[PDB]
Amino acid sequence: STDYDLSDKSINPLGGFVHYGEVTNDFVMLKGCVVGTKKRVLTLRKSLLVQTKRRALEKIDLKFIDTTSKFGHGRFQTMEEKKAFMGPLKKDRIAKEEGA
Amino acid sequence: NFTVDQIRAIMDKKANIRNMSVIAHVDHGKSTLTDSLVCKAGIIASARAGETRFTDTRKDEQERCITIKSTAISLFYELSENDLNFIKQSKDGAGFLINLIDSPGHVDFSSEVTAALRVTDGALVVVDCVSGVCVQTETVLRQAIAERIKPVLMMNKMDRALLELQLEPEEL
Amino acid sequence: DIPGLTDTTVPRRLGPKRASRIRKLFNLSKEDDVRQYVVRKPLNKEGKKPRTKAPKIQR
Amino acid sequence: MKVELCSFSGYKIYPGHGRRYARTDGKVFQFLNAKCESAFLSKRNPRQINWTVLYRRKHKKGQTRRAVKFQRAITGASLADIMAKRNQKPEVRKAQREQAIRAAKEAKKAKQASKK
Amino acid sequence: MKLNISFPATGCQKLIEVDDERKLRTFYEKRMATEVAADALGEEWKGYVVRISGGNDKQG
Amino acid sequence: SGAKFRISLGLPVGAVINCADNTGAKNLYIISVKGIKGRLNRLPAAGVGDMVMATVKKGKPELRKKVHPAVVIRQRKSYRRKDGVFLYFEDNAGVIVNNKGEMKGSAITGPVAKECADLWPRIASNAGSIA
RNA sequence: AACUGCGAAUGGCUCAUUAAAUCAGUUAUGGUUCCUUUGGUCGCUCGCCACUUGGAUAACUGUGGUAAUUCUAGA
RNA sequence: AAUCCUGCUCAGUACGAGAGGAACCGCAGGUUCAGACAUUUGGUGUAUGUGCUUGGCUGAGGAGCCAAUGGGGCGAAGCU
Ligand SMILES: [Mg+2]
Ligand SMILES: [Mg+2]
Ligand SMILES: [Mg+2]
Ligand SMILES: [Mg+2]
Ligand SMILES: [Mg+2]
Ligand SMILES: [Mg+2]
Ligand SMILES: [Mg+2]
Ligand SMILES: [Mg+2]
Ligand SMILES: [Mg+2]
Repeated sequence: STDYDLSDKSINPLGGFVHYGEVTNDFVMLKGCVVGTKKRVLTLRKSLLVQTKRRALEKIDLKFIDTTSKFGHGRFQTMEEKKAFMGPLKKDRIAKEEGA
Repeated sequence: NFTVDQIRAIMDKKANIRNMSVIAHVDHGKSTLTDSLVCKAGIIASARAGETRFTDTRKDEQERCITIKSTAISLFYELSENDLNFIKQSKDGAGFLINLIDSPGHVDFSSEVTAALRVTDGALVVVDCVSGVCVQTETVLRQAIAERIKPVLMMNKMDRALLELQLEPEEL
Repeated sequence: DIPGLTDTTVPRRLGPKRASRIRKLFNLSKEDDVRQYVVRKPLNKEGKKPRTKAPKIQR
Repeated sequence: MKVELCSFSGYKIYPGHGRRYARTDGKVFQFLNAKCESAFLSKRNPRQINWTVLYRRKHKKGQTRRAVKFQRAITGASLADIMAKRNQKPEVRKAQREQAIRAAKEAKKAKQASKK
Repeated sequence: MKLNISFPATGCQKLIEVDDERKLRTFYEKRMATEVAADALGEEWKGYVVRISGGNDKQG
Repeated sequence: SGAKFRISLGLPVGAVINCADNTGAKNLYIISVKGIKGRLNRLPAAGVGDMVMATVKKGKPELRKKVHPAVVIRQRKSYRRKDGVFLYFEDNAGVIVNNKGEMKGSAITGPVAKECADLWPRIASNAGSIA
């Protein structure tokens, strides 16, 4: 949830991280791509340089974080968004019919 | 900013016209000074801040920022009575008409300097206080005094002396 | 009630001009002083004499 | 959180998703994915494609005026006076028409007298 | 955003300028000739139901 | 000021792109790209907003057997617009300009990519629309 | 000022097109239409307002949008 | 194992009669190269995943199959 999204969602995509699982504990977001496959252990280290350029000293304020399904070309951020868009389905209808 | 009627009304006067031209060395502020005067005085001239005014009437003049062809402008303005008291010449009313002819300051356009000088009867010499008396200001002065013109001086770019040069008041 | 809007009702610009229109607007039954019952508009201006005139009833 | 686009197929397009195609005639379209884009380039109408927003709406899938009798004033009149006049007593009303009847009678008397 | 408001029974229709899209979402994504309540325009506007009659573009 | 960011190139040497001006040229045969320092065997390529050297193959005979500077205004290869928008056009297009950058024609048919328009203000002014 | 009725399909300009096409004479429309003008015809048909019906709509009062048009919206 | 260039500012400034016309700090980016990565865009695609479809074959339907991957559309993961 960013300071502008205000949406109840976790960092996990719709359908769980592919080949990893559900991310529950703390996490660190990093710009760009890092080495290794999924669920590969990485050693984060404090930098040995003195960071003085503008890119290093720049603040980062997110406005939106994408959480569509990475298991294909997902097009819905949250379950609630997807259920609101499609509406009632066949599986939902028969399950409601039986359960009453 | 008045109509052509009062233009003729003060044009018939001969004791308050002042034919003059501005003469200086290349890049001494002649265009800048004329533009500010067109802003302040002017028979119909307003105070537009769009860089160079009608004194550069060419597309290449505005592209290169070199004044090439001389342009004539006319200024109308009034002065208070206590201001008129200093004018010991033939004085007729508070209105005054100036026929300014902006002369290009390059050595090759010295002929255009002559054409302006024949028409005018006075000269406003513009001297950069940073660069002192230059070669072209020396030549155009020689030209005007040979043609019997009254020159009156104005040192320009005094801000340059006080900021870029950081001169103290004594040496200034 | 908002000020200026839900208050100081402006009267309708003109009164009815058709005979049945004034008859229904006043619930007249059958020829009840219909000639004088039209509204007589007074116009008033300062540099003249204020006067009043009634419209041309039709139908 | 840029502007939320929509594809031709009606779906929302979030930033960083899909592709946008600009035509020579100055028209710009957005496509959610290559399935939508190829369908557009092959010029298939979205109203014959089941899973599209336009088709659902067209096939109805997933699916009073006001009369007022305001009574106001009339300029040059009085608000209370007009309601009182339009609600006048029937005895006053019949008295008004009978005195109009005799008024026409005496005008007939004046008309005969003037004709004489 | 300017918003002309007109009362048929009283007239003297006025212009209300508003600078809050959050309170303007009551009319956003609606259609004209539909009746919606302007109670989100302040509690002074509570109990007030209006209908969209017209409107002008940014270009007029 | 702010320099233009990289875009996918798509138009190497030998690309024949439409000529969207009104100079009478029908197409531009790209022969080189300005500012390309190159590499062994690598074709110099150009995206939108790039100044190229081109010869018109179809068009008025007074322009045909000559080399002109040109600017690519539309490209068909899709490129990222630094905020995730992958834009591409229906066709490759370019106009004929001079070294200064003034456009030799007087009108442009079709849109102009925002990257080309912002680099070349005179091309932007003659552009009918910006995509 | 505005609705309504009529005019704006006349006149003026020019000769680009066009070679049985235009056009000139002749002739038919018993193979057609026709505001306007005139003359016929306008109680010829048996059928709870007629002492005369309804909703409006202008111009108009007021709120404006637009940089702009002989643009119009809202009540 | 990094490399080079361009744009802006300095600045139409210093210098120069003029024409012309820089530099250091700073900012924004690109070229060539290196090391990675697949969120996004593209490519592949025998998941022989799901439709479409030719010829034939299972009496017909349904469901399928064979034609050295029948052809073609869209395509998850993965690789790129
Ligand atoms: Mg994926
Ligand atoms: Mg009448
Ligand atoms: Mg080779
Ligand atoms: Mg007619
Ligand atoms: Mg078959
Ligand atoms: Mg079958
Ligand atoms: Mg077999
Ligand atoms: Mg075989
Ligand atoms: Mg494919």
